[PDB]
This record gives sequence, structure tokens and C-alpha cells, in this order.
Amino acid sequence: TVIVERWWKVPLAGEGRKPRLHRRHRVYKLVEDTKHRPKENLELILTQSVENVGVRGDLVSVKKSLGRNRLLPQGLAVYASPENKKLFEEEKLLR
Amino acid sequence: NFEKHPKELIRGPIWLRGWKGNELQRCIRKRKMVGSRMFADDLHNLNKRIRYLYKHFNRHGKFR
Amino acid sequence: RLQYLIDLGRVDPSQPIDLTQLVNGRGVTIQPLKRDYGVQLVEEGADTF
Amino acid sequence: LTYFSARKGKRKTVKAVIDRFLRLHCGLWVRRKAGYKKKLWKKTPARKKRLREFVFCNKTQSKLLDKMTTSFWKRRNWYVDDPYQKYHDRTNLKV
Amino acid sequence: PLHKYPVWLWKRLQLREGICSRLPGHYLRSLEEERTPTPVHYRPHGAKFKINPKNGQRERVEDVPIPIYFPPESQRGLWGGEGWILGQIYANNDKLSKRLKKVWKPQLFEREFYSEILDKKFTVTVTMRTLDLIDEAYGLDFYILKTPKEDLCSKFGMDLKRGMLLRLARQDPQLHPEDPERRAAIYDKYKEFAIPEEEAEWVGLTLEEAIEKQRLLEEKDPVPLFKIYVAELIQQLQQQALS
Amino acid sequence: IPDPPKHEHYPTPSGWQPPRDPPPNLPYFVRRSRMHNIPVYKDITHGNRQMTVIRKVEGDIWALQKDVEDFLSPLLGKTPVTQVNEVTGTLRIKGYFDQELKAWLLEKGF
RNA sequence: GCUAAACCUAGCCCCAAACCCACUCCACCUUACUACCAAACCUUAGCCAAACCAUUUACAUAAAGUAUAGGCGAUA
RNA sequence: GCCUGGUGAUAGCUGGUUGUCCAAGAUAGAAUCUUAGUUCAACUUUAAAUUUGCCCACAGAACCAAAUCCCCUU
RNA sequence: UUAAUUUAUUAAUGCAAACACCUGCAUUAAAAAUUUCGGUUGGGGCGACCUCGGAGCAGAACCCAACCUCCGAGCAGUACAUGCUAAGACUUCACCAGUCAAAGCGAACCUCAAUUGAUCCAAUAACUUGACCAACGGAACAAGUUACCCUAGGG
Ligand SMILES: [Mg+2]
Ligand SMILES: [Mg+2]
Ligand SMILES: [Mg+2]
Ligand SMILES: [Mg+2]
Ligand SMILES: [Mg+2]
Ligand SMILES: [Mg+2]
Ligand SMILES: [Mg+2]
Ligand SMILES: [Mg+2]
Ligand SMILES: [Mg+2]
Ligand SMILES: [Mg+2]
Ligand SMILES: [Mg+2]
Repeated sequence: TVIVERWWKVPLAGEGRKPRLHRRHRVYKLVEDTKHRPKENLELILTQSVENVGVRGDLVSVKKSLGRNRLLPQGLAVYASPENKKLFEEEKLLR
Repeated sequence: NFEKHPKELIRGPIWLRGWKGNELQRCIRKRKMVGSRMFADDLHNLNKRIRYLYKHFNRHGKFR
Repeated sequence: RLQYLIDLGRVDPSQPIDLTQLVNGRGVTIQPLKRDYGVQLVEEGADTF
Repeated sequence: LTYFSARKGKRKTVKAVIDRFLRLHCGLWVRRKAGYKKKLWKKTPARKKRLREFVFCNKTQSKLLDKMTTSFWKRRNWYVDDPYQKYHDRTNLKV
Repeated sequence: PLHKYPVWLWKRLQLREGICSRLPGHYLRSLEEERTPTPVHYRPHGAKFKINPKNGQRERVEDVPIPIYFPPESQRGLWGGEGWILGQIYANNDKLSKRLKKVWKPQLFEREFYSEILDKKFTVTVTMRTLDLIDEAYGLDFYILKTPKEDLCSKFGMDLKRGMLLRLARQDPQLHPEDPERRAAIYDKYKEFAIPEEEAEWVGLTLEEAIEKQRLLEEKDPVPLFKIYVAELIQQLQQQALS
Repeated sequence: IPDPPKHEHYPTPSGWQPPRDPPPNLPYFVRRSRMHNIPVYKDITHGNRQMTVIRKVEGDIWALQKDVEDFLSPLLGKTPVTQVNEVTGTLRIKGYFDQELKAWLLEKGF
């Protein structure tokens, strides 16, 4: 996403009012573009013997492309929610 | 016993009960007090009058 | 000024003189907007006080 | 200047004037001398002593500065440890 | 002269006059509300007050949101809380150059999802921020049932929401026929968002579309006055029978 | 505004002093103000007209103009140039003589 | 003495109060006023002012033309 | 192009500015994209405060004509 | 147009994003778009000039023009108390700027005529420094031309 910032500062409006803008408050400045950031890994629990990234039952952190493209559609992985980490602690307690 | 002011005796437009201004101030006050429910071309005429009277009081005359 | 207020009954010196008592005797007009932070005593008239 | 604003219908101060001048309550405007911090290497110390002074203003300069500010700026100010406070009231004029 | 009511109240008055006033209250509440969306295209400020450096005094700060433009394809797909930013720039980030206008468009991606409640693969145009919010919600069913109507800002996402909420409001056997355990597992996974069926029909309807639905509810063939007059007359002859 | 309290001796430390009882048998009379001060006010106009006003004068203002004019003329040599305003009941003298007229009117008993 | 001259009252203006209208029958988006066949939203710009112009330039009370912003200037 | 709107556009330029009667009242200049204009000054006007103003006699004002400055008396 | 300012618009590249198009950020082109084209002048143009000082005009207090007559200036050198303060004055016909200065504290025991540049802004911790802004009271940055010119006026 593209985060901008207004050049010209807005006079503040009060508590029960909306800030009425001018044509100079439409002049923005690009503070950030999110796509050009260091990309994060996501945490998934694999539910099969998937390739070298992990084995059954094991929570790992994958690149988002591999996680959203190959693992999560095909039922190979489930999200690292606080619902199923319970279910897989309790799966690991039955071995 | 000062329970009412005499200005609460006068009846008239709601934007000039107990208030006196010149014409630019009457127009500004009328726009901010009652301008939201003014008719369309009355509101439009009044915006143009403030714009004219602005450009007259502020940029024209003899004394400065 | 304060001797003047005490002499004319406007500020009662047999009670504590807070800032409310200087306002109610109308000895000092202070306006909190215009950022007055209150009264300062002033040495004028120290002799004959 | 603006004699009647579009929002309030009041006079406005010219903020250049406030940014450069000092109104004493008796009506005198104090200013700083032009060029007091320019090219000091080529000025004689008499001249540099003259430029580092707080110089009063003319009569018509004073009335021009009165008309360009509003009554807020013409007001008694009882500051705490004001440097200019002994110069507000005008002592010992015989007109 | 003057109107009795200001003009920005006029719309509101139309929600009391005619066909709109017979709408259910939980719908008109959902139109009257004005809560703000999550900031997508601007950093919010931290707090209410903020000490600025130039004079060292704490001064109150609001955060005025950037106006976002949503082309109608944003309502065909699931974008985040985001769309185009129609604005202007100074030419080389100094105000003493040409003020010239700029549009910031997001990056779109045809992806594909699997709603477990509807049990269907949708091909949706989506953005990177939407994929991220799906990951943070732990699934598209949660992403749609959790996100507010204002924040979600898609007609299609709200139609998915009405679909899922009617599927949960009815406990539908049509989710997985001949597999009741899977139905009960899916329905108990999203037990959190149980809404009555009388409210789940009106979720995400536009005002014109709700006007239509309410118009079809209370349309009736008129009762032939023969039957009304027969009812009144048999009433009167049964008052004469008891005399 | 309160009546000022009764003091033991006069004048008070501020120099205040009440009007005397009975009122003196002059042809004229000067009231006090709200605040029980004797009403002689300075007044500038044009930046150079220094002048002084005796204000709540009730009675014959022409006797007061004769007596003020007889009082100030040793302090000037000439008779002071005045103006009675018989309607409002003021008397307006040219030049500041506020402290001298306040002291003088305290002597007279007003 | 011709041409003429005169005339009050149609109505209107500004407020207040009050939230308006709209199927006799028939015809009326085709060449409207014709009886009857196979698709909507997307920054207003500029004038003007700055004595040029190029950033910029207004669209209850009181705090207050204050804090602020600004070719730190016009001004806001 | 033409029309409507912004729009009572703007015009340091042209033209025009409506009863009576009285009074006071004309020629140094400096800056300026300035010399068709403005700002300050000079001159002008009213009101106010005060005390001198004007005319001027001796004396006096530099070395490399006519006069003026200064100036008590009057 | 090789005036100034843009690249919003297209077309290419390059880099990111994504797993060619699209999006984001740069860069180069084309197409344009916005705005401008100072003043003096025996009508105007060419030439010359535009600020500061000396002399004549202007003979003797001050002031006095010209596209009037002649010289010059846009520094150099020495010193590092060329420190700090402060009565009273002069003043380029305004303002802004300019000048002179006793006493004092602290110490020793400037020449030249002109020899220059406001405000804002920058740079700097600070002290300070910053234009042939020479069109020299200086717009932060804008050229030629129109017998197609147009309008408002003047001779
Ligand atoms: Mg007075
Ligand atoms: Mg202009
Ligand atoms: Mg005009
Ligand atoms: Mg003009
Ligand atoms: Mg005359
Ligand atoms: Mg210039
Ligand atoms: Mg002109
Ligand atoms: Mg003399
Ligand atoms: Mg002079
Ligand atoms: Mg020039
Ligand atoms: Mg010049």
C-alpha cells in the first residue's frame, strides 16, 4: 500500500466537527510505499510430510509466496491460530 | 432583577437579534447562522455578495 | 492598594485573603485568558503599610 | 492589510510587523538595525556598536505600525522578569 | 425564504417518511452509523496530545484521513480498506515548484480463495494488504465475518458476509449434505458470529436494494371487499345470534 | 459596595478620610463617588491638554468657580482658566491640580 | 387648444412561522404528447490578489485575528 | 465559434460624480519593472499646548560678482 | 525556440513488487503545457548608459539639473585593545542606511575619497559567513516576434 502525508497542515476541527479541507490539503507527499519493505514470514503448522521446510505437526515460518500459493490451498498447512496450536499440542501429547 | 436583557425583547431575523454589523458582517453572520437552510440561488447570491464585499472593503477606498 | 482596600472595608483582614477575596472586593481584576497566572505583591507603599 | 476578514469580519494583524518590532505601551516601537549581522568583517567597531542597538521608530513609522496590528498588541503585559518592562510607562515628559 | 430543515438533514428525513420507515430497526441503525475506517493510506498519530518542538507546548492533534477513491472494480473484488489516491504533488518535493496532480493506484492480483462456510472457490481480485489481513484473521471466513462493513469496503465482501451469516443463521444442511460431522464442525468453528435470521437477511444491502426487498415483502394482492363485507356481516349476524 | 468601617483616628493609613458631619454650610456641595473618594479627576486630550475635573458638584457651581479660582491663583500668578458646566454640574480647570484640589476639598469638609 | 398631462393598486420585496408538490378520462423517451412484437459514479479549473508572476490567494458569544501556517509576502 | 456560468472578472487607462453660503489654501525632493502610478518628505488644512517667530548690527564664516549664512536692537 | 519552469500525458528503458501485462520509484525522449520578454531616451530605434566618489556648472552658509564638461571607484597596506561602554551632535533634502564623539571601565605608555548590497532564506555547536542580487532600495528562478495582432489610452 501507499502511505501519504499532507504537505499543508490541517487546522484542527474540534470534538464534534469534521475538518473542513481546502484545495491545498489535497497536495500529498509520499512518505512510504509498503511494497518496498523487508518482507515478513508467516507461521503455519504443516499437516503432512511436506518438503524440506518441515514435517508433520511442526510449526514453521515460510515465505509468504510458498505459504499462500502451495501450502494453504492444498491443505498442507493450517494457520498458526491459538485454536489449532491447542489441537496440535494435544496431538503431540498422544504419541 | 436582570432576569432578561432588553435584547431578548426584539423580534426579527434569527441572525440579527441583538447584534449590529455592517453589511459584510451581516452577510457572514447570515451565512454561518442560517445559510445551511437557505435556498439554493439565495445562498449563491449571498456567497457572491460576500466575495464582492470582501474585495471592496479590503482593497478599495480612500483611507488607509 | 491593599492598605487602601483594607481601610475601605472591601477586603476583610480578619479572614484569610485568598485570590477570591481580592476579586470579590474588586481590588484586582485578573483574567485567566490573556494568561494571567494570578497576583504578584508589589513593594510599592511598604512604608505606611 | 485585511480590514474585514471573511470568517470573523475583524481586522487582522500583519505578522511581519510582530515578527520584527516591539510595541512599548506608551506607543513607541522598538526595532533592530538593518544589517546588524551582515559583513561584520568590513565594519569599524563604532559602526558595529551602532548596529547592535535597539533603536526607536519615527512618528509616522509608529502610526503605520499601529494601523497594521490590532488591540491585542497594544495591551498592558505584566510579564515576570521582563527586560523591557521599565520602558513601558513614559517618565517625566513635558510634552 | 428559508427551509424549515437544513439540507444535510433532508436525506435523513427521507428515512422517516415512506417506504424507508417500515425497514427493520437493525437495518436503519446500520445505515445511521458513522464509525471511521482503519487508516490504510496514512500513519495515524499516536495519542490525542502532542508536544511540538518549535514552542515546546503540548497541542492537541487529530488525524485527518486521506480521501480514498474506489473504482467500481473495488466493489467487484476484495481490496483492503484501500483504493486510488487522487491527489497532487509538488514536483520535486519542494513547494516552490509546479503543483501537478498524481493518482496512486494499488497493486491488484487475481487470486483464488476457498470459503469453508459457503464451500466454494472464488476468483477474486485482491491486494497485498488484503492477503495480509486474511492471514491475520486466520482465514477468509474470519476475515469477512470479523471485518466491519465500513472497513471491508466492498459490496462483494458484504455479499459474502450475508451469505456466510445466513448459512450460520439457518444451520444449513446444504453445506455438506451427507456429511453432518463436517457441517457441525464448520458451524461450531464460527459459533462466535451467530446472528438471527431476521437480521442476517439485511446485512450489506444498499438502501435502494433494501427498499426493493421491503417493497416485495409488503406487496399484496388487495383483499376483495366481498370477503371483508362477508366477515363484517357474519360478525353482525353472530351479534344478533347472541341477542 | 460596603460602607467603609469606622476607624479610631483619621486620616487612615492610605490617607482616606470620611466626609465630615454635619455637611458644611457652603453654597455648594460636592458628593463623593461610589467608592467614597473625593471626585477630582485628571484628563488629557490632544496629548497636551492637561486639565482637571471636579465632577459631582451639586448646588451653586459659580461660588465653587470663584473659590477654586481664588485658591489656585497664588499657585499660578494668574487666575486659572476654567469652564463650568452648569448642566452636568462639573467644573473644568486647565492644568493638573488634582492633589491640591483633593486636599483642598478635604479641608473644606466634602 | 392640440399633443398631452395627472392618478392607486395590480402585484412584489424582506422576515417570521411551517418541512412542499404531484393519477377526471386519453396521450406522452419512436420524429415526446404516437393503442398493440424478440446503461451511473472518476480531485473543478480559472478569474482574481500578490500592484509582474512562477509556490500561494478567504468561500450565537468569547478565547482571537491568539496559537499557527506562509515566495515567513500577499495573505490564510 | 457561440451561449450560460465563475462575473459586479480585471483596468496605475478614458469618461462621469447631483442643494446653499462662508472660510483657509499652488511648485523643494528621495526611492520605485519607476517617470499615465504609488510611498515618504515638502507644502497645505483643522484642533491643541506653549513660547517666541519674522525683519535683523557690530563681531564672525579658506586656502587653493549680485548676494547669502549668522544676528541683538527695532 | 538553444527564454524560463515542468513532465501531469504518452513511448521506451532500469530497479522493485508479482510468479508478458499491471503497480510503485527513478531516467531518457517525444508531445506539449504554464509564464515572461526591465528602464533612460529632445516621438522612437542604433550606439551609449543604470551604483558610489572628486572638480566645474553652482565664484562667497547649505541645496541645485542635463543622453552636460572632465577625472576616478568596486581595493590595497598596516595593525591585532580594528576591546567594551557612553554624554552630546552631524546627516546627502523622507525612510533605510550613513558619519563624529568627550567622560568611563579595560589597556598601551589605523592610512586612503570612493573602495559597496536590505529582508527572507541558507551554511554553522557557536562566533560568524553568504550575490557583477552591477537593472547596484535588490521579484527566489521566465527570450525573439506579429503588414493577422487585439483592447484601453496618449499624440
Ligand atoms: Mg479623559
Ligand atoms: Mg496579479
Ligand atoms: Mg471596474
Ligand atoms: Mg493598473
Ligand atoms: Mg478666501
Ligand atoms: Mg526593482
Ligand atoms: Mg502608471
Ligand atoms: Mg537669536
Ligand atoms: Mg536630512
Ligand atoms: Mg532596477
Ligand atoms: Mg535601483
